[PDB]
Amino acid sequence: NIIAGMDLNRLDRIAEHLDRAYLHPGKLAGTMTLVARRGEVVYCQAQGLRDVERQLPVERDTLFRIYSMTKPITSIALMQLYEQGRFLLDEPVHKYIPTWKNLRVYKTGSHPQMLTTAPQRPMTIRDLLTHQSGLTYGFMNRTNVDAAYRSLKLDGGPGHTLDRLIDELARLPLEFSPGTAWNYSVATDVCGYLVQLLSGMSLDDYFSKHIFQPLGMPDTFFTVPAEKLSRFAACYEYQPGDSFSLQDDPQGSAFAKAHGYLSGGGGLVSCVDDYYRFAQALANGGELDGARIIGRKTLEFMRMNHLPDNKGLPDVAIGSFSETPYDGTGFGLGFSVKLDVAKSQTVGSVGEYGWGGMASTNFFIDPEEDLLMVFMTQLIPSSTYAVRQELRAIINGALVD
Amino acid sequence: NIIAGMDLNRLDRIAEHLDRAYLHPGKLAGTMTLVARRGEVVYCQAQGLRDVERQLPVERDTLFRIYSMTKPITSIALMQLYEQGRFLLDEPVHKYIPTWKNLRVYKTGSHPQMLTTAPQRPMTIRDLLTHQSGLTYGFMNRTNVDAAYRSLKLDGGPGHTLDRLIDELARLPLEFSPGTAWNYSVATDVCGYLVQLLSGMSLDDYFSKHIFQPLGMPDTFFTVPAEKLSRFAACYEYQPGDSFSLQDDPQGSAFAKAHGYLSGGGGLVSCVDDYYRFAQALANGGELDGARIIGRKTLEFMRMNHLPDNKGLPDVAIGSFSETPYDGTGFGLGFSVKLDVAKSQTVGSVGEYGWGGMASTNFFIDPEEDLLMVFMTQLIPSSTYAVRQELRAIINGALVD
Amino acid sequence: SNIIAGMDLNRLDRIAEHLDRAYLHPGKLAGTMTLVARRGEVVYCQAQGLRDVERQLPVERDTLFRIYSMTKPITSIALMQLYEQGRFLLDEPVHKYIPTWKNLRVYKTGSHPQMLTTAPQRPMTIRDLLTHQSGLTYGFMNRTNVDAAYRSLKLDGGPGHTLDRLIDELARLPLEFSPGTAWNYSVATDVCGYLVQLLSGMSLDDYFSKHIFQPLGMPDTFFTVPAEKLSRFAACYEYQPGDSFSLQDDPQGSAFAKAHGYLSGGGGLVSCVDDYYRFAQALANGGELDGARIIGRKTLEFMRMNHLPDNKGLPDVAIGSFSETPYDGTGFGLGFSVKLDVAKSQTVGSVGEYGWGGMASTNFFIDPEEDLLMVFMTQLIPSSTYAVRQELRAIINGALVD
Amino acid sequence: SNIIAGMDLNRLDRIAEHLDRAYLHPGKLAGTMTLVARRGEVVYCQAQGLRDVERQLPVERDTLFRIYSMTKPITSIALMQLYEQGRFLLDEPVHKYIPTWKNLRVYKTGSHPQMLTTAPQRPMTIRDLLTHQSGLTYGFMNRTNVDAAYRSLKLDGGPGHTLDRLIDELARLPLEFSPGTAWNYSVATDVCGYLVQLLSGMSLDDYFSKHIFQPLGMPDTFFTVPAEKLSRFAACYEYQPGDSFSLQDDPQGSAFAKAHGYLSGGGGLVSCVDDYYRFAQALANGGELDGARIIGRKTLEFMRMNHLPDNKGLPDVAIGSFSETPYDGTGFGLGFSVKLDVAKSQTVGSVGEYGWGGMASTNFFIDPEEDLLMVFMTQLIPSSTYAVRQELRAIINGALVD
Amino acid sequence: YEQGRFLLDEPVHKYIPTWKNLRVYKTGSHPQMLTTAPQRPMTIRDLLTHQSGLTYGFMNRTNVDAAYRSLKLDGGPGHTLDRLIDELARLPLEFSPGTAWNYSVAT
Ligand SMILES: *[PH](O)(CCCCCC)OC
Ligand SMILES: *[PH](O)(CCCCCC)OC
Ligand SMILES: *[PH](O)(CCCCCC)OC
Ligand SMILES: *[PH](O)(CCCCCC)OC
Repeated sequence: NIIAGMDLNRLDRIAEHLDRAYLHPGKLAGTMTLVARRGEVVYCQAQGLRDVERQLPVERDTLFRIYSMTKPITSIALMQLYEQGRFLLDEPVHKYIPTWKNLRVYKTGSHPQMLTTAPQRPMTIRDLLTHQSGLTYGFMNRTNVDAAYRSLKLDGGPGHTLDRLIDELARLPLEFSPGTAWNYSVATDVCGYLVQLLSGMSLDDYFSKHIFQPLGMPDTFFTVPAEKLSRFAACYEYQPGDSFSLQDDPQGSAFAKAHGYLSGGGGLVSCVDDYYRFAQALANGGELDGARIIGRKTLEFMRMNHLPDNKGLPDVAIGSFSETPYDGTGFGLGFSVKLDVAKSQTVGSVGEYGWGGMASTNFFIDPEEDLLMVFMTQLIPSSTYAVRQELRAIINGALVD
Repeated sequence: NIIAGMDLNRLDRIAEHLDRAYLHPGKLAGTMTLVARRGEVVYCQAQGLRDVERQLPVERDTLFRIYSMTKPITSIALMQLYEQGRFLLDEPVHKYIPTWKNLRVYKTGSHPQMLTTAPQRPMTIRDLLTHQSGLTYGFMNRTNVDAAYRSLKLDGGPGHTLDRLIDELARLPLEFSPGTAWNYSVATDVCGYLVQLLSGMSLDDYFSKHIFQPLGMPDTFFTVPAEKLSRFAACYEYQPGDSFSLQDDPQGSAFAKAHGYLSGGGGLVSCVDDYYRFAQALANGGELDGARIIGRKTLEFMRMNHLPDNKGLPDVAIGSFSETPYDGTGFGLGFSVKLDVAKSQTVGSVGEYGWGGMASTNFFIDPEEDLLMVFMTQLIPSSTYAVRQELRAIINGALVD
Repeated sequence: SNIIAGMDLNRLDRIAEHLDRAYLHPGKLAGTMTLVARRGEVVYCQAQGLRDVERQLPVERDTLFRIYSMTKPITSIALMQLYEQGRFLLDEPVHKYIPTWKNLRVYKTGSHPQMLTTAPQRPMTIRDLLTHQSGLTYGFMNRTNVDAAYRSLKLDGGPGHTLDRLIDELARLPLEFSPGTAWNYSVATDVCGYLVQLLSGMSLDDYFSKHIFQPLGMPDTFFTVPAEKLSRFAACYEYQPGDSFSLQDDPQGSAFAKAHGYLSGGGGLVSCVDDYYRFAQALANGGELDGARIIGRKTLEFMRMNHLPDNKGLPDVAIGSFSETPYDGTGFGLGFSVKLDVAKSQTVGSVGEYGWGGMASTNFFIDPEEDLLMVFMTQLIPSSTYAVRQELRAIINGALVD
Repeated sequence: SNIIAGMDLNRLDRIAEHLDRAYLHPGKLAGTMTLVARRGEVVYCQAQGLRDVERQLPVERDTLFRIYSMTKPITSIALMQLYEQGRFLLDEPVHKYIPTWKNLRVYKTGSHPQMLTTAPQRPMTIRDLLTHQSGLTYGFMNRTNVDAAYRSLKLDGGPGHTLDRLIDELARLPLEFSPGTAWNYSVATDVCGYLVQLLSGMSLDDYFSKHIFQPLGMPDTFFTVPAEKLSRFAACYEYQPGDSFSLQDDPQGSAFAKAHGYLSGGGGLVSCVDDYYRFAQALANGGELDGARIIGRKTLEFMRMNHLPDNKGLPDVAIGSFSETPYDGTGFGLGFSVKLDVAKSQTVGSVGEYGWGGMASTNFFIDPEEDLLMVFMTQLIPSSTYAVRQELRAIINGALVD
Repeated sequence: YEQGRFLLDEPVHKYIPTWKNLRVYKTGSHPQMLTTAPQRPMTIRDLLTHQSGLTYGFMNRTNVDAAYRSLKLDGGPGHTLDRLIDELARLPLEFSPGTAWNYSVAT
């Protein structure tokens, strides 16, 4: 039983695996898994519960916090403006954010008496899109700089806005001279701020007009509307013993409020069908059902390794993206990119691109096989289980042409 | 006379060569040689005797000790379970064999007072499939560690079982920190033990159900059944003067008994037609006559060079696989892989994969030319003559398109 | 929507929107002429703003522009036509054809005219001339005592300057470095023009006319603007602080209107978008347009290769301003730049993209992977001022919808 | 417009114009025979000037030429025919077939016959012979005490010389270096010829005739010119100062007209453009011409690969004159040079272009990317004198018009 | 040296002008030896330390010492210092002065 060169009986191992290894033993609440090849959806399965407390099951239309899977959407948004001539990647950020002209590199000291050295060159927009800015994230919990992000709540918090992020970051140091290393950052939240600066629109309006309406994604937003809140999943966090506990109730969630923070880095709620339509648009070279969000050639450029000398993340990453899963994987303008299949120790193709969210949401596009996967669950953090590698083994196992 | 772009008159040089250089001068007892291209068998020749003492000739259906040619079959078996999500290659072995958690690297001393250092990282399943474990073989005869394997008879002997191997190896050191070198090992025997752990079946039953029955291989087994023992060849060993002497009588062979040792590394008896069906299945991307043993993509992954930085065996091998014949040849998940044709000093194609047995059995698959060869003889050891390189010269010489 | 040769014409309209919003309305450029072609079809052609601000005259399709250093690919084609006839080899020493140059030496120290020199490791070759690895320089570089000597002798141009004077003066000057060991943009292409003359027996304007302009149907390309075409000749502007510009060359009163006796293979030509399009399209086709062949397919493929050592980019070998970030991942062949690494260049495009530019902000490229090309004309010195040629690449590559 | 197989025949006429203007009229060469083929079709064939100046005899299509070192590809094919029959392996030691060579040692110091030696890291292999990494040399190298010993023993050729004498004398001489660690052009191909004899049971002239010349229809290729064909045999000339030449070998009373006992796999053959064309075309086709097969398609593909370590060019490994600029970006396989990097070579052509030359300025190449080939015949020693083979490449590649 | 008559870093060709254009051996047999330019001229310090690039006939290693032997520059019938200096002016050096050491007629 074969569609688009995929054995559907082999794809049934996905549901068998998620039941046996995660759902029955109580490691995940529930899952939504979609696989497509050559434009055809060949697998779509909801399993377990979206809300354990209320015994509500996962459905095709269940809404999920996709978190950092927001970043590819923000990256597409900014590259739409690149295609209109609005900026160049090698332009300094301080051309658009002049208060950032004299950013300096951390040397020593605690906030707010941090001493700094001059950088070799100013931060560029390419540095923002590739996380080579020298910016960081509060949750990194490694350096005095991310300690300053936490005391100023730059990851989010009451009264946080993009305007406050840009203003606070102007008076903070960088982990390193821009371009000389890689560190996962609020840089994509800054990219969102640049979409606003250049388009004249707030980020929710830019996304709606130039991405969600054209692709037919009616269930993707920064704020879950009151009338759709019944469909919104609960979020769970890891507990010792391979268990989980309630982390966010859908009723009385900050995702249900219009607080003033539009996070290009982690803000969006979506569903498997909406993210599938985004992913399929990219797999097609930027077009779905006569709507174009990006040029074929612009997207090809975003999918290239933009790290120096075709290095992988572990050759440049100062932190946790140094670890064995990211071996043979580079980074472009908002996507990871597989460079070396054997080195990654995971079956796949050179050029496989995608990203993930910290609640264990994942997607990839294999341009060699014209194959893609969207996986939705709500378990923080994504570092907990290697479910996204097991799914790659089963899905690549189902190719039979 | 040309079939599948091969001149059959040029292929007749095989039989002329094996007669002139080996059979008439009494260097080999007998040979069975098969060549196929694009799904079509273009050469099949039995020559000389399977049993010199009893004057019995080699026939198409003659049974041969294929030894280390068992390893690709064991590798396919374990990768079938990879495709079901049952493990990941970068997982530690001690996750499945917990007694192995505190394995350490040899420093100095004789068994049983060997001193050890901490390894930089624990052994992984990828390390087992690629012989980068730090495990070894008794017959290596190079180090105090392989001396301990010999005094404990871990290569085989009276009362030996997979359960005993895993138990003894838990109290022995490694030649080196896992991943940091290559050394041919009992690792594939351990892979067989993991097929058992994960499937719930003994290895002979897993092979029968998931490989031999589907491919139509009724003459491949760990134990030769009583009613087929008439077809079983004698095994010969090298003697000075380019001669040979009886090493194993087929009547009263340990291969005719069900002793308790199922060797994923060296145990199987087979015939040219059965191994042809396995080889042709691989050449086709894992399918023969509607039966699938492995996914096309999973097999493509096993055929890649899994050595660090695309190095050849001589750049990482601590032992005999360091020598000139293995120049320009890497190693994947149970197969050698040609990297550089000129450097190997042997005609062929980049990507040529296969392996050999210590009784001078050999097979290869050239994925560039869709060409393959199965060669059967019984002369220990395989290091004696370069017959497998002469056959490559003749076979590649017969391509006429 | 409206698609020609796999290009969305609505997406290509962003070119005109961009040049208006970013350059013309704010008064950074006087006027622009932009042409884009793919698979032999012109898919974009737009004049905007003024060719002469003082006289309120608009840019038209037929407006004539100082293309300057975009002369160099034409001179390079001319010399490679003679390579195809067996007249020289690239690894031959220049002094075989210019014997007075046999004892050229490398700058060590001193001011003109008491410059001390060292022996070069090897003599200058013709390949060194075509790739700017000669060790020659330009007066306008303003970096070294050697380019100071070029300026005091007016070797970039000036009253009574001829190719014969350049070759004679260069014989008594030192090189910035031992030939082949570095890259420095130079009068080398002016010397290439002198070699076209030596080998063909013709003056450069006659060689270009007979062997390139007549065959390709380029009637509006010349070293001297004829009296009867001077109405069509654009003014040249130079940058002023505040992202402004001032008159640099009045068309009526221009040295480009006189036959002053310097035929510059490096910077001399005046042309128009249609003439340079026909040259560019000929190259994109492998050296042929409408049955006329200016170069062999294979000879051109050879000119488009990276001729720098060890497949290095300009910043790994360039001693000067071509060291800077825009030329990262870009090499150099026989008269063209060549893109090596798209990500490294930080600009969308294809490996193999070739072309060059003029110091008045004229630019052209040919993408052989996409069979795409662009000719961009404006008159604003210097071209280092604005990154307009990168913005145009972003918009044009953005319009591909295959 | 004459176009055959994507080649402009008007552009190919530049060959004859060039050889007249640059070589024949000025008296640098006596005469030339030039053939060019593409996709199986001969597109150029021109005799020019004289085969014998003293007797005023012109060059004809059927003129016989000393092809010298262009013998080596034929000897290489002969030995690889036996590789295909399983008779040897490339990584086997030579001393397995020539046991007297087991204790060969590397030159340290001293003059013949009191040369001191060191142990080699490994014994010489057959791959070392086919790639000139043996450590053997040639008398005419005139660089080392070892080639001085070759000259005093006349191992390049001389009265009473035979292959049997070469193998016997070489057993008592040292190597320039430990086998595999460098490249030096050598008598190694003469030794390959000796191995064709050892393995086949036939003398080399009989092996060539039966297994190469008869099958391909090459009736005018031999070690000895038969009496009835001596009228067709060209004179050989050597360079004289002033770009002139002098008689080096009279065809009447030539050693090439005698059956002396020396069958040179390295330099012995006389042939003609048509015979060498048939050999070249057989190789361009993958080892087959008009139903006759001399070598397997795959075996030939293996001979055309770079067999130097780490994909190095000749200048990265060559101890001698093949270190110089013309061999930049060129490697070496089993009897052929192989182009690696077109730009680096400074000569138009394709990656994979293979061929070789003779010391009397005979040359051939096969471009497998363009399915193009050339055979060029003249008699002017030495081939290092003029760059005619690079000029011909420029004109021939210039004639591609698809 | 102590009387101020020369300095060690002075070129030899200051005192032996025929030696100004000495060149380094590349290839060939005497008397048709091809040569390359040296990086710097031979100095008196090079003579006193055997870093000249000169050699001795008896070395029996190179084509250059073969030329010394056929010209009997180590000694023999009619040999004088005047003949050594005259013959050495027309011979190549084993290497560019200063870049190696080779025991020689330098003394
Ligand atoms: P992403 O899911 C991080 C985005 C949101 C973090 C703010 C608390 O990382 C993979
Ligand atoms: P294989 O044939 C080794 C098989 C196990 C032998 C144990 C004595 O090695 C190439
Ligand atoms: P080109 O436009 C240099 C032309 C010569 C100018 C001499 C005054 O440089 C990019
Ligand atoms: P070949 O033509 C060398 C032939 C041997 C010459 C014997 C003196 O070298 C390119």
